[PDB]
Formats: sequence, structure tokens, C-alpha cells
Amino acid sequence: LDELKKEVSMDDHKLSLDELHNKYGTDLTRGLTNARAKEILARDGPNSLTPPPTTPEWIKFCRQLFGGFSILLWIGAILCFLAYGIQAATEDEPANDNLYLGVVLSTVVIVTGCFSYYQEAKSSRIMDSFKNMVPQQALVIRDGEKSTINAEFVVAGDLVEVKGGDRIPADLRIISAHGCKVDNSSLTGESEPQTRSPEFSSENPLETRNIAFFSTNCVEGTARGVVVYTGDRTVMGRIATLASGLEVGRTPIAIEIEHFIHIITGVAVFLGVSFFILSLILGYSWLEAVIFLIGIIVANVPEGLLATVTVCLTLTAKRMARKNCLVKNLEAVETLGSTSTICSDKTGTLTQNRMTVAHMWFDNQIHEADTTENQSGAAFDKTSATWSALSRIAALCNRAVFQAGQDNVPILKRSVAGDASESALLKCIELCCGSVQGMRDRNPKIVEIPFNSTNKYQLSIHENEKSSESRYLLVMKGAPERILDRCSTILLNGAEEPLKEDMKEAFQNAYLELGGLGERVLGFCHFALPEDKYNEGYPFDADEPNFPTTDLCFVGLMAMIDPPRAAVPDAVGKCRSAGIKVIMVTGDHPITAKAIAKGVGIISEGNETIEDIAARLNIPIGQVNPRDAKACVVHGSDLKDLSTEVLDDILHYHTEIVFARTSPQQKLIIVEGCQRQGAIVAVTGDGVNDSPALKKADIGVAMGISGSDVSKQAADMILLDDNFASIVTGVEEGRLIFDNLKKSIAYTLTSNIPEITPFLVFIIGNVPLPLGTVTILCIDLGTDMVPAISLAYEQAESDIMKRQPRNPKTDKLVNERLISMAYGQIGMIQALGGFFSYFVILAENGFLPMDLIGKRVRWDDRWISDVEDSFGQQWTYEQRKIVEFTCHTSFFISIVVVQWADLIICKTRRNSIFQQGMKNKILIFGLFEETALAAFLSYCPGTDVALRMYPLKPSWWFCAFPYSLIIFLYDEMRRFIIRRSPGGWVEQETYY
Amino acid sequence: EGPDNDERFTYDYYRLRVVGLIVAAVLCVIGIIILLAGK
Amino acid sequence: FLGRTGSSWFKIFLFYLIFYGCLAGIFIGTIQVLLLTLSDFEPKYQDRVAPPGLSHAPYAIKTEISFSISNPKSYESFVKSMHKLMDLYNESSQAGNSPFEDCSDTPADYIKRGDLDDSQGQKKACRFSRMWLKNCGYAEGKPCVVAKLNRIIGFYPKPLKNTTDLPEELQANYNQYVLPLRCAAREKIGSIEYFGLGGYAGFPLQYYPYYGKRLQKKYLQPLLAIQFTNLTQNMELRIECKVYGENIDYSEKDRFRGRFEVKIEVKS
Ligand SMILES: *[C@@H]1O[C@H](CO)[C@@H](O[C@@H]2O[C@H](CO)[C@@H](O)[C@H](O)[C@H]2NC(C)=O)[C@H](O)[C@H]1NC(C)=O
Ligand SMILES: CC(C)CCC[C@@H](C)[C@H]1CC[C@H]2[C@@H]3CC=C4C[C@@H](O)CC[C@]4(C)[C@H]3CC[C@]12C
Ligand SMILES: *[C@@H]1O[C@H](CO)[C@@H](O)[C@H](O)[C@H]1NC(C)=O
Ligand SMILES: [Mg+2]
Ligand SMILES: [Rb+]
Ligand SMILES: [Rb+]
Ligand SMILES: [Rb+]
Repeated sequence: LDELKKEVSMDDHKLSLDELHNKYGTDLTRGLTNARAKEILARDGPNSLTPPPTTPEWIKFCRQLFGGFSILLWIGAILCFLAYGIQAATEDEPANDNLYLGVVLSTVVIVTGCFSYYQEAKSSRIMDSFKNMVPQQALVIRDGEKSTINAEFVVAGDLVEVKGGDRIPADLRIISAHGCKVDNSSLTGESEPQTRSPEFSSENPLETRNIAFFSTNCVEGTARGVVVYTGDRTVMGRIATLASGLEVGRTPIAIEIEHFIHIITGVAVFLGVSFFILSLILGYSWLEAVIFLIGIIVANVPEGLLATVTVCLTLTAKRMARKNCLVKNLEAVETLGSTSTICSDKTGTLTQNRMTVAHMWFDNQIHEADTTENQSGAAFDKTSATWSALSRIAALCNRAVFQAGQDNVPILKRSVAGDASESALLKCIELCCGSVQGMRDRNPKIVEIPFNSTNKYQLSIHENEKSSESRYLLVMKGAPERILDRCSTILLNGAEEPLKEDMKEAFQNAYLELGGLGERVLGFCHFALPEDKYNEGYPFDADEPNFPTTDLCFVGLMAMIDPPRAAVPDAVGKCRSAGIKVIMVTGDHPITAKAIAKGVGIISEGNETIEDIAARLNIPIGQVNPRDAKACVVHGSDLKDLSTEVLDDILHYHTEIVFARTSPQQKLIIVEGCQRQGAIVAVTGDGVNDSPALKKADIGVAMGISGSDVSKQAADMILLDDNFASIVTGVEEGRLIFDNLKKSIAYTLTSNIPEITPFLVFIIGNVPLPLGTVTILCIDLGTDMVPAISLAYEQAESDIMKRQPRNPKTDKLVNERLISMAYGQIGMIQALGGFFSYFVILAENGFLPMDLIGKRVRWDDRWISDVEDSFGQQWTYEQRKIVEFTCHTSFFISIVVVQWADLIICKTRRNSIFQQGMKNKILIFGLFEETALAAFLSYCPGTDVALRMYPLKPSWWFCAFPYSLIIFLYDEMRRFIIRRSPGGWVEQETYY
Repeated sequence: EGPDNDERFTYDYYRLRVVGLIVAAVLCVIGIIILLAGK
Repeated sequence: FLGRTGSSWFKIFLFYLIFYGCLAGIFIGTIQVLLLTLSDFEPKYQDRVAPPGLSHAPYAIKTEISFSISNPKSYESFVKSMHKLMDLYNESSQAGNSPFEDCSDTPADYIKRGDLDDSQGQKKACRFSRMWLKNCGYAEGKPCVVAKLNRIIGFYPKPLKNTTDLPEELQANYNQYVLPLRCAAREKIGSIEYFGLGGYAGFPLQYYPYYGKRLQKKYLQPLLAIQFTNLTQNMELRIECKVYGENIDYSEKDRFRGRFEVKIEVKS
């Protein structure tokens, strides 16, 4: 469906003005007829974007109500009402058991539904942001007259007019223009104004001057044009549809959840029906056969687990909110940890998005300035008298000014009225020479010639601030070579000197080096005009050369670039040390893209492209073995004629990849290419041209300050302070939460065994029921909750940023090793500790373990109010039941006591508690509150009715203590083996 | 005692409940203290 | 195979065999020590049987015994359980001076055979003749229910003293030696008739205290036969038999805590 939109567009900028009118039945001068425009409206439809059909929240909520655990809990809830129905008909049961348990279980499903619904959130308003880029109104020429109309009423063929400050209402063929410049950052991510004129200037319509696009704005001048595309058919309207239309897809974390749901659901249905038939064979009435099944359901399903996961995710997202990293989708909290490839935009993401002075060439020396936002570098020069001469030209031969009321904000961050290069120079001098306004007050400008297309230079004449002179100084800047052809002397370390071929060659060298760094280079020179030839009232003519512009003194060079953000180089290296592949994907030109790649460490030192090898060896590129080149730089124009299989080979064959001059669909294609190889991919960006890629990414991260509204709609995560170091933190947090989820899951599952085994022995042994159904829910929904959550606050056991990204195909959240430990080893020890306390309670009340076998028949018989114990005493029905429920209560408390040790062992997968310590305060809180809850549930009056919880005698609490301790020792010995031999036996069997 | 051994079939479940609830409360307070060591 | 290789499948079996073996051996060990802390003659706790339950022979479907006099197999179900109990109180079962003793044919005081020790043989229990149960196949019309006080080791059932008012106000009040049992329904549409030891409507105190199964096997607890020769027919009659005493109490939950709940209906 969207495969059409993933392709490069076709256009009609090649046609003549006249020819273009024939195609759209239009007038170049009079414009369309009121009738013809209305006709075309009904024909083509409105100049608007329609949002894609969404899934209502209704269906979204209910889709969770049927996912493995909820299905089993539904079967339980209904099976409760089943047994209740069968009762209400047969023998009038005045009880509330099956009825209430059926109500409780149905509530558990609904509430669990809210948790998973909260986790599976999708806040997407892509198409809405795009719609915000179409103006409310447009100016059209109809019947030879200009009028404002609803922009939706704009059709292909009419004559539209735009001017500085307004949004392009539709894709236009420029037919007339006067000084028109446009901001195409929507399509390129670059905000430098692009001229628009009627002349065709490139075969590529996205590069030609005679096309203006919807989603962009006119920055200055005026233009008229013929509408060629409207609504969804515009270049960026298609990007809108592509972006808004892209299928979301399941996250890595989501896939893991479903996976263990299958496992646990599997064992649940297995043991469920495996013992349902095992009971009927033993001659159990279907009346009972279902009651046992309900218990089996409740025992096997970890009722509180899915909600635990959600809370652990939420708590991890809260910590990241506190580092200026907003998470829109709870699952995106983990994806960053599983990320193996980052596709990053350059401008406004890796870079500050601001022309900044990078180097200066004066005194036959290359000086480097500090490009960082917060200025974390050092000085270059202050002493040289040459510097002050260059500094003066940079301030004086400059027409840029700071906007009013910025004195509060830092120099480099403040808004400037002017072109990017003049702003850069302004901020450079203001920083290291103080107030520039001061320099422009001490040296009043009397005449100037602003930068001309033809002159290729800008000159200014000022009253020298010096009192002993107060004469006229000439300054000029422009193209380095043009400035050179106008110089005779060079200000070396203070004093001038003739411009010999020697210094002239050093100039060329300096010029070539700076240009090689992808930096824009300017020349600077001045000339102190002779006093006798220029009186204090001498008039200077700016129109006609009234003053010399030759034999001037060359002062120096200055170079500039849109520099990396301070934290970016280090963040890139850190991603790469964690084994994450970092690719650059930018709408910017290749020379600039490549230079920043080396600056931030995308391309490491020494690595070459095929073009680099060819130039170094002075040989044809076809003569170069492409396998000798680990780095590559792909232009979008070449990308366009490559198949995906060939794109896949590029991705496979290079470690250091730069995709430059890419369109928005091309970014999507590169992302998909990476994913196709089985990689989890993150995208980082800030422009509307990142929207499709951000949507398709497993996780999209947008910049918060510099980011466009669209990009932040398309993302899963926002960096609110533009701190790229947050990606590094995000991946670290993502890995940590992945491990801690394992700990929390094992902990929760472990207690399933002591809830399953009592029901089994109840059938096979014919003893009184050791633990009840209600009692199970008091564990999974009550006591285990805070402890399970607390594992989310566990510190790393080792340097997680030192390991490679997990293999999502092999490294699962829940594997066989977890089940073996939780179900086969620790849970089994917990089961016994439960049974022990059960036998203790009964034996101390007169029913010794031996006489318990095959007694349930008489025990449950409501009409036998005289059962004989081991000592020959006789018990009524309600009397023995009180002891039985007291057994449920102590078995319950036994679970809590054995979960103490389990909580401590689940703390660490490898390390010892004596190494990791007990610095998790939430965990300790869990221990205290868990025990408080259990005690309250046993001793609070009335709980014997609502939950069948009975007061325990002090000695009862200590039954499971020896089992709780064996767990601690056992797991500590086991992990001691793991560490002592990384070989594999204990490791490959039990290492979560 | 002999025929007056009524105490043999008696248990102070009332005190046990009072003590049990005291303990539960104090464990609840202790937990808050440790948690609130930083929020 | 599914998971691993044969070598791995073996090792995982050798482990869980030794592992579960140890766990079973430990579990058993903790059961040993538990038993080691317990007496053979007396349970550690008795507060959960404390107030004695009162149970009867007619096995009630739901605290009810409804049947038809004009039908044979209508009551043959209740006669099965009635027989089961009384069959134990046979004279052939109580033979010789061992381990039985002839006790007062009239309600007497308690009998202490020492302590709950094995320092003596089987503590000798009082004989009880089912022949003390006058009038009661059993009552084919108007049932002859048999009551019973639940056995509790070292329990001395103490009758109420005639200090103040009483339900069966002072009638045949053998204050010193009888634990009374008065059945009731207002709703007085019946005819209560009690049979027992010495002809009294109670339990003779000479059968106490019970020394337990280990120290007193073949021991016999006193019975109290109750006959309802009601002149009514074809209606559910809620009859409650209540025992009175210092050590006797009741509960709204446990409807068998020192009392009966019988729903007789001679639907004939
Ligand atoms: C306990 O006493 C009952 C009294 O009914 C015995 O029942 C006797 O059963 C036999 C054989 O079935 C009959 O011939 C008699 O008529 C019954 N009564 C009597 C008085 O002998 C019963 O057998 C006795 N049980 C034991 C174990 O001795
Ligand atoms: C109540 C009692 C009788 C039930 C005992 C169940 C035992 C036999 C179960 C419980 C957990 C189970 C193990 C759980 C995990 C694994 C790892 C997997 O890669 C192979 C099977 C294996 C090794 C299972 C084998 C059987 C097992 C040990
Ligand atoms: C009980 O049986 C005796 C004979 O043993 C008889 O005289 C008497 O009438 C019976 N009593 C009743 C109330 O039927
Ligand atoms: Mg950008
Ligand atoms: Rb469970
Ligand atoms: Rb995404
Ligand atoms: Rb559990």
C-alpha cells in the first residue's frame, strides 16, 4: 500500500511556463476562472490531508482481556459460576464461595486489563502535525484579481502568490519571483534559505529552484507560481500519509511478554487437564472435578505478574523523566537497551544546528576556536596584535545584531537577525572580545557596500576609534581567493609586510585544510586610508568606486561549520563500546556529512571509503577493491537507483556508514534495511524529514528543544534538554530493567509451586486441603507485590555497557533456566516448608501425619460432627475446619517466610549478596510491609470471615524458617559455583 | 490442676491479636522509615 | 531431542535425583523432630476442641431425618448408623475385669486413674450397658435418637449448680453428678422422653476424665437415648437438644457446639 510512497517523486519543472499551463488549463496572468476553480475542486477534491482510520479505544481495551492469563482466569471465573449454578439447583448451598470467587476473578481480569492497556499505549498524532503546516488561507489570482481564499479551496492550475512570512499552500511551479528565498528544512532538515526563481536549475525537482513545496515557508521576497499538486498528492503530503500510515508493530519487550505467557499458559493447561482426568479416574464427582480445576487455574496463573512488569517499567520511566528524558510509550523504556543499530540524523541531533566559527588563520598559523554550546574547550590566542585586527573586521564588517531582550540567555544560544555566517562571526567576537555593539559605537560606520553576488565581497568604512588618528579605516570580507587578489601586505604579528609567494602558498595550504574539514572559509582584510588623501569630511561613494579596493592588507582567514553538540562525540563512542552500530542518515550535502562523521566518531581515524583509496593511490575507483574500504558515503541520488538487496550488501559490508542527501522515504528505507538483517534499530532526529524513519524505528527518539512538532509526534521518547548523552543512559537503563525483570519474574513464579503442590497432594493423598484458593490471591495480589516490584531498583551486577546487545532470537526474558530454578528447585523447597507447617498445626491439635492419609472423605463430611483424631478425641464439623483454615493461614505465612530468602536470592543472578549488599531500600521496605500485611491478615478481627484467615500462635511463624535458610544457602552455594567456573554446567543450567 | 484444669482448654486469642496487630503496625512504620530515607 | 543431547539429559536427571532425594531426606528430618517434641498420651493444644460437641447417631442428610412410617426402606438408612453405634456397646465386647470395671448404676463422681502416664497399664474404663437405653429394629414411627458428648482428654464436664433459675427448673436436679440434656423446639407439638444411665436425662460423671486412645482403648463414653413420640405428623419440626454445664458453651457458627439440630418429619 505504502510501497508507492517509499519511492522518489516525478515532476514537471522541466516544462516551459506556457507548456505547464496547457497541462492544467490555466492562465499565467489572469489565473483560473471562479467557475473553473470550483469545477476542479469537485473533480480533484480539497487541498487537505485526511487522517488515517484509527482503532477505537474500546477494541484496544478488550483485546488485552483475552491474552493467555486472562483467558485462563476467565475459564476459572466462569467455572466458579458453573459450580455455583450446579449447587443452587441440587443442594441449596447458602454459602457464597463460588459466586464471590467468580466475582473476584472477573475483577482481577478487568484490572489486569487496565495495566496492559496502559503499557500498550500509542500516542500518535502525525497527520495532525502535518495539517498544521497548511495555512488557513492562500492568495490566488482568479479572473485577473488577487483574493484570499480558504487554502483547502486551492486546486491544481490556479495562480498563487507568496511573500516573506507565509507558508507554501501547495506544491507550486514558480513562474515569477523577486528575491524569493525559501526554508526547505522540511525536506532536507537544513534551514538555510534557498532561492526560488522561474528558471529550471536541476534535473532533480527536490533541488531545482522553480519548484516550491507544501510544508515549507517563504523567508523573504515574493513569488508567483502555478499549483501542480494539492492535498495528499503533494510531495510532503505523501510523506505525511507514509508516516501516519506505517504499521506500528510489536516492541521487543512486548514479544518477550507474550513468549513467557505461552510457556506458563502451556504448563497451566497441561497440569490443568492432566489432573482433571487424573481425578475422574480416582472416582471424583464432576461437582468436585471442576472445583479442583479452578484451584489449579489460580495456582498456575501468576495473577500479579503482568501488573508488576508494568509498574517496574513505569518506575524506570520516572527515573528517566528526572534526567530530561520523556517516555511517551512505556515499552520504549526497554527497546533502547536491546538496540543494536542507531540511525541518526545530523543537523539539530548530532549537531547544534548553528553556524559557528571553528578555525582562524592568521600569523601563518591555524588556530582552533571552541565550538561547544557551554564552551567546554580552551582559548586559542588573545595576545597577537593580528587577532585584534581580524577581530575588528569580524565585528565591523558585519550587519548582524542580537534580538532585543536576550541579555539573560548565553551568547551562543541567543536569536540573531542575520544570515548564518554573520551570526557566527558576531557570536565569536562577542564571546572573546566582549560587547560587539561597543566596537560598532567606537568606530562609526560612514559608508558600506553590502555583499554582492558579483563583487563576492563586503566592504565598510569606519571612523577609527583611536583619538590620535580618528581617521578612516576600510574593512572587507568575502571569498578567500577574491580577498587575496586585493592584498599587497600581510599583518604578521602586528607589523605589515609584502605578500611574497611564500605566504601566498601557506594561505592556499591553510585554505585547503580548512575546506577539507567541511568548513566554510572567509577571507578578511583591511586598509588604513591615507590621511592627507582623505579629510575628516571626505565623502565616500558606495555606488561608484570612490576609494581604492586593491593593494589592501590581508589580515586572516576564518572558517565555520554547524558543529557537533558537546556530548555527542563521547556518546557515540560509548554506544560503539556497547557494540551498537552507529549510522548517519542526513538530508545534508556529503562533504559536510562526512566531516561531522569524523568529528563525532561515526568514521574512526584511518578508515577509508573507496574514493579515499582511489585519491591516495591516484588510481581509478573501479581499480579499488571495495572490501578494502570499511567506511562508505552514499549520496541519495545513487541510493535511488539501488535495489534493497544492494542496500543490504552496503549495510553488511561496512562498519562506518554515512547516508547523505537522503530524502525522508530514503531514511525509512535505510531503517527497514537494518531491520531486515534482524537488528533492533533506534532512530534519533529532530526534523519533519525524520518522521517516517522515527515511526518505523523500533524506538524513535526526538530532540525536545530543537525538534519539530512532527518529529516529536513520531517518536517514542523525547530528549527535553537535547542532551545526547541521554541515549547512553537510556541504553544502560534499558539493559538494567531487562535483567531486573528476570529477577522479578523468577521471584513471582517461584511461589507458584507451593500453591500448586497442595492441590495435587489433596487429590493423590486424600488429606485435608492444605491451602485455599482465596489464600493464593492473598499472596500473588497481596504479599508478593511490593517485593516483586522492588527488584526493579537493583543496581547492575557488572558493567552492562561492556557487553554486546542481546540477541533477540536467542536471549529471552524467560527461558528454560528460569523455570528450572523457580519451579524445579526453589519453589520445590518452598512447597515442603508449606507442608511442614501444615503437618505441625494438625499434629499439635491431635491429628498426627500418619492418620491424615485418606481422611478427607470424613473430614469434609458436613454431617459427621465427631471425627476421631489420633488421640481418640471427637471433633465437630466447624471445629476441625477452624484448624484447617489455621493450616491455610500458616501455609500462607510459610510462603511469606520462604519468600524472604527468595527475595534476597533473586536480588542477584551471579553475584553474592555479600558482594552486592543490601542497599535497595525499596526491597527492605517490601520485606517489612509484606510481613506487616501477613500479620494483619492473620490477627485482624473479622478476617476469619472475609478471607478465612485465623490467628497464628507465635511458634507457628517459625515453622518455615529452616526452609527459608536452606534456600539462602543453596542459592549462595550455587552462585558461588557459577562464579568459580565460567565454564558452563551450573551456568548453562540455572543462570537465568 | 485436678478437676479444676479449665486452663488446659483455653487460649488467649485476644492478647495474641493485640500483640500481632502491634507488631504489624510497627513493621509498617519501620518500613516507611527506611523507604523515606530519600523518597 | 527437545532441549539437549543425551549426555545433558542424563546429567539433568542425575542432579534432580540427588537434589529431590536430599530435599525428601530433609523434609523427613524436620518431621522427625516435630514428632520428637510431642507426647504419645496428650496433644500439645486442646483449645480448638475445648467446648465439647454434641453428636448423634442418626446420620442427617442436612441436620434432618425425614421418613415415612408407612414405608420399610424409608428409615432403613437411619437404622444403619443407629446400629453402627450401639453395636459397639455390646456386652460381649465388655468381658472380664480387664480392661472394664463395674461402676455405680447411679450417676456418680469423677474417677482419677492417676496421670497421663504409661506408669500403669490400660486405664480401666467404666462399663456401659445399652440396656440402660430403654425402648431402644428401632422406632419405625417416632424416632429414638441417641445423643453423645464428644471425647476430650482430661476434660471434666461440670454440671450447673442450682444457685439461681434453670430451664428445667430444679426437676430431678442431680446437681452434683449429672450433665443434663433438654431438647426443645412455642412450637410445642411433641413429646420428649429421655433415657440414660440411672434413668437420668444426662451423662454420668463417673466416665470422666477420658485418658485418650493410647491410655484407654475400648473405653466407652456415656450415651443418652432420646425418644420423640410426638402426636403430630407430616411437618418439619426443628428440634434442638441442648447440654448445660460450666464447661459447656455454644456458637452461632458451629451449630454442633454442645447442641443438636434435628429436623424430624414422620411424613406418613
Ligand atoms: C452387637 O449386638 C447386636 C444386637 O442386635 C448383635 O446383633 C445380633 O446379630 C445376630 C446375627 O446377625 C442376630 O442373630 C441377633 O438377633 C442379633 N442380636 C443379638 C442380641 O444377639 C451384633 O451381632 C453384636 N455385634 C458384635 C460384634 O458382637
Ligand atoms: C509434585 C512433584 C511430584 C512434581 C515434580 C515435577 C518435576 C519432575 C519437574 C518440575 C520442573 C521440571 C523441570 C523444569 C525445567 C527443565 C529445563 C528444561 O530445559 C528441560 C526440562 C526440565 C529439566 C524440567 C523437568 C521436570 C521438572 C524437574
Ligand atoms: C417402651 O417399651 C416398654 C416395654 O419395654 C413399653 O411398656 C412401653 O409402652 C414403651 N414406651 C412407649 C412410650 O411406647
Ligand atoms: Mg535534523
Ligand atoms: Rb498463582
Ligand atoms: Rb517507532
Ligand atoms: Rb506466585
